[PDB]
Amino acid sequence: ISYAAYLNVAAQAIRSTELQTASVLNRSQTDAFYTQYKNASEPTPITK
Amino acid sequence: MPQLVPFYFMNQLTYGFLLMITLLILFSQFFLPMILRLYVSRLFISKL
Amino acid sequence: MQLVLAAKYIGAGISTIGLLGAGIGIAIVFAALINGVSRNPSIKDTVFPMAILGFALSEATGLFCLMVSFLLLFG
Amino acid sequence: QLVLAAKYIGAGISTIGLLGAGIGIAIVFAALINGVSRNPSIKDTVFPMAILGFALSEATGLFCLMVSFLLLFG
Amino acid sequence: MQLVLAAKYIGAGISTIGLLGAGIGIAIVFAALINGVSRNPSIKDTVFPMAILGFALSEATGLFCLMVSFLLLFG
Amino acid sequence: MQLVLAAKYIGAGISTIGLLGAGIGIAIVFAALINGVSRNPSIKDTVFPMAILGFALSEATGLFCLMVSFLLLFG
Amino acid sequence: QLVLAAKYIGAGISTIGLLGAGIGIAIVFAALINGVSRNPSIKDTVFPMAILGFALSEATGLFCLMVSFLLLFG
Amino acid sequence: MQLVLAAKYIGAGISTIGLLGAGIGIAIVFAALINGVSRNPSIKDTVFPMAILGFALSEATGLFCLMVSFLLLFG
Amino acid sequence: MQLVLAAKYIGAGISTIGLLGAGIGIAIVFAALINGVSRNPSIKDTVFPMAILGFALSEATGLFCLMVSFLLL
Amino acid sequence: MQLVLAAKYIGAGISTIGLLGAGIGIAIVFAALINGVSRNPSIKDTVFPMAILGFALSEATGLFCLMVSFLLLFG
Amino acid sequence: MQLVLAAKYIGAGISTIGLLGAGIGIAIVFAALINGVSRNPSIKDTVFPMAILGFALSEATGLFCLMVSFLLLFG
Amino acid sequence: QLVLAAKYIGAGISTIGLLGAGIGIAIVFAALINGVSRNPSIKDTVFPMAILGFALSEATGLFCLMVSFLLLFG
Amino acid sequence: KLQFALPHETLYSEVTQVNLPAKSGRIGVLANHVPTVEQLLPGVVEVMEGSNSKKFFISGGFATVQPDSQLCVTAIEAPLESFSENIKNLLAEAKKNVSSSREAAEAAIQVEVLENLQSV
Amino acid sequence: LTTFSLYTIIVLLVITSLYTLTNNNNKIIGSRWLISQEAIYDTIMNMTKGQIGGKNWGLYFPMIFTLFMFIFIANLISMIPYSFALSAHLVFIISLSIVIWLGNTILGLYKHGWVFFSLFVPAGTPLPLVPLLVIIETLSYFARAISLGLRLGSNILAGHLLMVILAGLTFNFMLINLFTLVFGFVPLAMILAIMMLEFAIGIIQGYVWAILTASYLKDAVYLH
Amino acid sequence: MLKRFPTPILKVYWPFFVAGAAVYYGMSKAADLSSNT
Repeated sequence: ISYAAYLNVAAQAIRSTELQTASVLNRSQTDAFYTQYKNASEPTPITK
Repeated sequence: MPQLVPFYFMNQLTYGFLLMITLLILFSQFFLPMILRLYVSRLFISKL
Repeated sequence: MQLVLAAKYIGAGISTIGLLGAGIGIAIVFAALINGVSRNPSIKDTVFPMAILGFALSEATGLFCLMVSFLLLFG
Repeated sequence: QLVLAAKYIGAGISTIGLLGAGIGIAIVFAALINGVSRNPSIKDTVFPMAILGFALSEATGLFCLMVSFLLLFG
Repeated sequence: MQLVLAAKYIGAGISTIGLLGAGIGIAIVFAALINGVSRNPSIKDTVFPMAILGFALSEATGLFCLMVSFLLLFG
Repeated sequence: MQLVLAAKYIGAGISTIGLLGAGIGIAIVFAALINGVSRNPSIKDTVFPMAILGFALSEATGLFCLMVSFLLLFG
Repeated sequence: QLVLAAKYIGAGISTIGLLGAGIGIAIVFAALINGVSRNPSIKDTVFPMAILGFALSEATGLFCLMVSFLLLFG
Repeated sequence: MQLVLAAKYIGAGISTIGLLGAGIGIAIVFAALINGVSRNPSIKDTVFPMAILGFALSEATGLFCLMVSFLLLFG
Repeated sequence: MQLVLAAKYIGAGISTIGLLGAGIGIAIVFAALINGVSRNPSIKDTVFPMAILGFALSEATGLFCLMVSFLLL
Repeated sequence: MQLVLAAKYIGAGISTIGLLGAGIGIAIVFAALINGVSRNPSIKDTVFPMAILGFALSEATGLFCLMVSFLLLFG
Repeated sequence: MQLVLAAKYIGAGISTIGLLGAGIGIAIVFAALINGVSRNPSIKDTVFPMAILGFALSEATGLFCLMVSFLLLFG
Repeated sequence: QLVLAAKYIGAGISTIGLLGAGIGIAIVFAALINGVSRNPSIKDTVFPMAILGFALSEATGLFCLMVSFLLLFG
Repeated sequence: KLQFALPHETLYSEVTQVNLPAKSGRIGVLANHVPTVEQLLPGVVEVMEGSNSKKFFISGGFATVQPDSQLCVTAIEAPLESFSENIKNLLAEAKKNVSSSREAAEAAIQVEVLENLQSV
Repeated sequence: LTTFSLYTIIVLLVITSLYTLTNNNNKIIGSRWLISQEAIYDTIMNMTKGQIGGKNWGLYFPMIFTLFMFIFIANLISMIPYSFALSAHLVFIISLSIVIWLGNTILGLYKHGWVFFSLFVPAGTPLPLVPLLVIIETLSYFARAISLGLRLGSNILAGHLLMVILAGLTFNFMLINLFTLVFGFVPLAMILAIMMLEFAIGIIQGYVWAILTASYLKDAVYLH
Repeated sequence: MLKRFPTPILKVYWPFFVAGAAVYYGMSKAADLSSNT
């Protein structure tokens, strides 16, 4: 898997004893979608 | 250090194996559990 | 007769060369140990038995060689 | 006799072969330590393979030694 | 006769020297096996049979030498 | 002669020493193979023919040493 | 008969020289495999280079062998 | 007797050869030490005792060569 | 006669041992060439003259041994 | 006797071979120093004591060898 | 007489053995040259006299072996 | 005569000792080139170190050489 | 000196010795160490600026000694104490997750983090 | 009288005082000398708890402790420059190695039946070398018999003998040309370095014995 | 402190002791064989 995805997962796990502030938790927990497009035609907004 | 060829091998070896059996019993039943007693006594004060 | 005793002592000398190999071998194992510890300082406790095992086994070939030396020298 | 002398000498020369095993063994164990320090976790597979490599390295020296005993005693 | 017989035995001892290189050789293959397997974590299924071939070949040189040692020694 | 027939046996023994170089040699190509194969993965299709080639000439140098031993020994 | 003996012995000693070239040959090809596996694409330049080095390393051993033949044939 | 006394002096020289292996061995440990310490800096607290151990074991194999040398040389 | 002629042959045989180092030596230079060239790529055109020089010198030590063998013959 | 006096002079030569090992050894420590110091120029002040130690110890194996040579030469 | 002449011719051969180490030495300096220059593309102008220095010094040891061979050979 | 012969042979044996010193000099210099290529700039500290390393490597050879001269020349 | 930087925070933007776990094993950097680029593995990091030493649990990043001796450390997040019992409990659950399941790789990474936790 | 017997008596009396008159107060803080044998106790406790790894880990901790202490005390007493070497009777040390090897073979046979020899079958391999890998395992199993004893014997014997030959040589070096007896301290210092080394390799061997015959017991207690 | 804590050495250390007894007998014979000279 991609290096920055690897680090991301590690960072998210790392915000776990928990003590953490909301902003830490937010950088490690966000909801979104990615709507792919085409050369037009859009593969639907799938949760990122 | 300078040494020949004994023929007194069994004489020597008799005293040798005697020392091993003596120390084995002596350590095992007496002196080693006295160390285990020190550890355990220290730990019992630590718990209490 | 002189030839037999000469040959015995010569044969002893020749065998002694074999010891050199184990001496280098031990050093190589320690070089590896140093590198292993530096690359992961927590590997060490597991590695310590393996290192000693490799030392002993390396040394053993030399000690066999040494028995040939002692058979000639003392015998 | 010359033949008696010859077997004692020949035994000496053959003994040198053990040298190769002493170096060989160390190269296997060195690689074991390097692999295990690299992975932290390869060791379960690697430790058996390393013992095989060791046995074979030692064996070559032992062939030399067996020749030595065949000369020396024989 | 005595000289020839002596020369057989002496020649045999000398022949035994060649074996050491093959011994070290086998170790060099096995080192590479351990090392390779540490690089991939996963080459090993191809590489292990490949390694047995390498072992056999490095060992083989020793056997040719040993054969000659026996031809000199026993013969 | 006694000396000449002896000299064939001695000379043969000496020739067998040459084999050590092939023992190490063969291992080096195969070590490089395992290292290389573990490095690339997929190079192996090209590289396996290369490894056999490197084996072959390295071996051949050993075989030359063996053959001189045979020439002296057998005639 | 000492001279004839010496020709055969001397030939044997001459054989020792070949070992160095033998190791050398393997080293050039080891390098070939290393380079090719690292780069991939280096191979087309490097394969001619490899053959050149391979031959040159061998040639020293050939000289040693040649001296063996000079003694052997006399 | 002149032969046996001469054999003592020859045999001593042969035995002296074994020392070379230990000599290279010491260096291998120290070379590893220097490289390793340069990587980590502070690994040295653990590693320096290991280096002394490694030196001692390599050296010990060397001492076996030396005592055989003296057995032949001096008696 | 016999002893001297014999001795010449023995000394010659012994001389081959000096050559073995050159045999390995040439290989080390070429190994370096391949390794260097595979690492840089582009250095090769500059590096190749240096390599030829290094080869020649390694070989030369062996050549000295070889000519001494020829003298003894 | 010519043989005994000869034996001292031959045997001296044999002893001298061992010293070669130490020569390689010293260089090995120095090689590591240059590379190590290149990798971290500020490690040098700790490392330079270690380096001098490694030189001295490798050299010591050489001293014992050279002592045996001088004993045959000047005994 | 014959024996002294014999000793010189044989001895010339023995002296030739020394040269092998210098041969290998020269190669090692040049190998380092290729690797350094391939690393920098540009270190070469500084490094080229450094390399020459190492070469010359390595060569000089071999020269010593060679001149000892010549001293025995030519007289 | 035997004593004079023995001097010349013995001297030859000593010459073998030189090979190791030769290898040693090269090893220091190889490291010099590697180190120099690694930092570009280690050179001023390293230059006196390098001379020292050369000297010691050569020195083991010199001790061998002095023994050789003593046997050869007298 | 040292730049030690996170996206929303900076830990230590003349630092004397830093001990780092990198794709090269563990590396320690002391004053002048010749300039490197090494990707920092998820890490337990010690930074010493003078004799004072600070102990960090760091989610990895990238490490670069610059030629001007600016030790650019970039990492996503960290103190050691902040990471630190509930975390041990959670990782046990996460270990269970590895049995089923990018999510497969993720759970494997979580086990790597469990190893990193075990280091503490 | 038997010189060997007298020095075995000296060893016994030393050991009795070392665990009686070492902390005769019975402090819970522990007397300073007994702190050494606590740390030794823990590094061999936790070592043979690791190695042996069975329930009999602590059951074989006294044996491995008196295998440490035997070699530790007999490589201090044998190092005294006017004391008679037990180790110069090699036959006791080597005999002990063979006894332990046989008591391992019997333990292995007892613990793992007549399928103890499955220890010397290591892994599946192509069929023409399945028996081979039994041969060069069993050879190493009784190379294990003699290697362990001869290692220790060689270090101790060589140390005392090396020191004595060099001491006699430097004695007669001092007797000749008396100006070398002046500044005859440098060869004394060479012997001193060797004596320091002989203590080191003697303490190293008591631990090395006890790790190697822990590895042999690891195999014996649990197959492979 | 100094107190006997039983250890069942006759089933813990039984194979070691058996090996010791056998060697004791064997060294008697070895000593006898060597005392010929």
